[PDB]
Amino acid sequence: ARVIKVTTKFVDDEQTAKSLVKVVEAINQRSNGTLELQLFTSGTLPIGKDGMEQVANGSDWILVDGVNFLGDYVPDYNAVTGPMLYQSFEEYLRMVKTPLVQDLNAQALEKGIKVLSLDWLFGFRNIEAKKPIKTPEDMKGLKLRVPTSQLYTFTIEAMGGNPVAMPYPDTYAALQQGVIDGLEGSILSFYGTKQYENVKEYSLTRHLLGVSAVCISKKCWDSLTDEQRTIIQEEFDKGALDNLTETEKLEDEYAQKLKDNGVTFHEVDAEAFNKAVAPVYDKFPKWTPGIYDKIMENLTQIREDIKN
Ligand SMILES: O=P(O)(O)OC[C@H](O)CO
Ligand SMILES: [Zn+2]
Ligand SMILES: [Zn+2]
Ligand SMILES: [Zn+2]
Ligand SMILES: [Zn+2]
Ligand SMILES: [Zn+2]
Repeated sequence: ARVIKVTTKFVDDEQTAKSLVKVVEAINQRSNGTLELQLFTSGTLPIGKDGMEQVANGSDWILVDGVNFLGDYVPDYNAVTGPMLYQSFEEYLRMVKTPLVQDLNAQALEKGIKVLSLDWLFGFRNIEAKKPIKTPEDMKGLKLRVPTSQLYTFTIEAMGGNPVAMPYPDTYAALQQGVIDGLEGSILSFYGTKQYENVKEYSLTRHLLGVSAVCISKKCWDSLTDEQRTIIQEEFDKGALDNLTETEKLEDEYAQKLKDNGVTFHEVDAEAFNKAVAPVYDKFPKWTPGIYDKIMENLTQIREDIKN
């Protein structure tokens, strides 16, 4: 039986990790004993940059982490996941299916990474701090934790704050010791990881979309049989779907629990933050020329169809 390590940042309480358990269950059983996927959560195995380096280098390894980690190999990914880019899940889910992004998946395959899915949404990310934010002026001074990614660092700097890059498992201690003053993330993350025990003011900037890619090494993928590739693809797709509808169901429920734990939700000057992050799109030289303009062309098209 072929052992494949599935590694992820998500703690056991988070929806993504709950969905991954079902996915591994199903894949292992459908393989009639030929595959043994093993799920490692909470960053117990390498994640982010160290995780993807394993995928890219041919390991028997599936990584479930941000789309931004694909971008260290195929730069255009960070543009497709830009700040204030999407207003809804459906906008992103459709962008992902365009030939523009399917081409990105193939550039990634040149690099040793087989992208199985970009559909593992977990929500729009907001400020989790100790003061309300209405404007970028308010952000001034705050040491805010960001994921280890240029896109997140640049975005938060552009919003007025001082980004401090670290993997999520390091956040709790950083908050306890005063190294950081807050962080950012979606409702499901906020509640799932219980950060409301440390920070009570939640400001709705909706700056980025929290979204995981699911990636397996080209070398392992190619070495499998046809039936095994079918089973793995089908089950991660069914998982993406489970994860998505659970996320849509839980956001409302969780926000109410967050309020019951003394979290106050704050509205933001949307127009201001929008003008504030616009320079982030001019901060990546390795993007293919005109990528923002082509993204916008699809996004505009996608929006028209949604209205109709
Ligand atoms: O995207 P991250 O790195 O901030 O982590 C979000 C997860 O919900 C935390 O386990
Ligand atoms: Zn566990
Ligand atoms: Zn089961
Ligand atoms: Zn749809
Ligand atoms: Zn307020
Ligand atoms: Zn520009």
